Amino acid sequence: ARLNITFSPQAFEDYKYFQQNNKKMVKKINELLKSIDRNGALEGIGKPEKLKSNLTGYYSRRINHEHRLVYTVDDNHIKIASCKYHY
Amino acid sequence: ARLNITFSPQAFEDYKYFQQNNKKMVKKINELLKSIDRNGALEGIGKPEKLKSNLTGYYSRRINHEHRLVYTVDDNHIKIASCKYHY
Amino acid sequence: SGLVPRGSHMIIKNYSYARQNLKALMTKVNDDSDMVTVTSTDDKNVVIMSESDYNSMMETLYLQQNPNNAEHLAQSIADLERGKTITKDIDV
Amino acid sequence: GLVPRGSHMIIKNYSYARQNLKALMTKVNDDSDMVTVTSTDDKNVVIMSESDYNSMMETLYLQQNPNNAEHLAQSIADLERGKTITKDIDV
Repeated sequence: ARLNITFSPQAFEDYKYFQQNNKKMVKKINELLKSIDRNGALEGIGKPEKLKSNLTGYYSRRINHEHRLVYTVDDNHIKIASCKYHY
Repeated sequence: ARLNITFSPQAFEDYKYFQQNNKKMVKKINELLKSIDRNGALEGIGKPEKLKSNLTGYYSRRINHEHRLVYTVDDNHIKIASCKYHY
Repeated sequence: SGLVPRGSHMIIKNYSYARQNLKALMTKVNDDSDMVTVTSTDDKNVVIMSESDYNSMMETLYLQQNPNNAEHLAQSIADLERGKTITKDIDV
Repeated sequence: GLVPRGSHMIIKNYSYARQNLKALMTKVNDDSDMVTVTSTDDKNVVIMSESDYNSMMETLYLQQNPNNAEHLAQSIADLERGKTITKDIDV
């Protein structure tokens, strides 16, 4: 199922990293993106939540206990700000 | 009058800045410090609050709507982490 | 003058009112993104917010508390707003 | 769910909370715990002490600007390491 996704530069680098080095995580991310597409930004797996403060307008879903998918939806198009916690 | 205070490097630079350029602010900070000395870390003017997350162990008091006195108390000695909001 | 998230309004009620009207207050904080400070004679007060707003606050805190992650998010959201982006078909 | 360090989340349903509201207000103030009150229709709420609410919003305010957050982190690291300035000041 082709899904057109817009990445931030840093989110893409992390997605590419997961693609090569952590398959269970790219699988989970892809599942969250599918759920966002079918169900909308606030429904489905990953415990969707609205973000506040300067993250207003974005949402987070749990990739795992540590990593979050931070995204928004614009004209039915998914945009990813982050898919990995940066330290 | 005399009150021995431990500053962080950056908190001190900001305190010295206020000294030359904003005596309204140094007066407020000094009053907050006197209140901490007399009343303890959680009592007195400035709406004292305990901080959480990585600021655990420190407190905030309001210098004005914008700036916070971020501090802690160790064996009855006041330590200042910040007295000006950094952008 | 307490702090309140954008788009939220703090309401103040006393304990007797709140206990009589608890269900209505639970509806109010959920429907309108408002919060209720319930007062007590002995100032041992509480704040009532929707579970969703609670989770939002803790999720926001979690993401922002590491300055490096906060900067990664701020930069990335700025990139997306300016079209400095990468668009890719991914098979899902 | 996420919980501030040193806090514990308690789950109660609505009938219970409205009967025991004063006891729960004491509990969250005394022990820095928090209570999720559940609703038959999932329109739930979280009850916390006013102090813990103010603490969370104050923490948010201070941390929300990455530059202020780094200024606080570095300064608290400086203070813990003795990397400090000690001055007598008059009030």
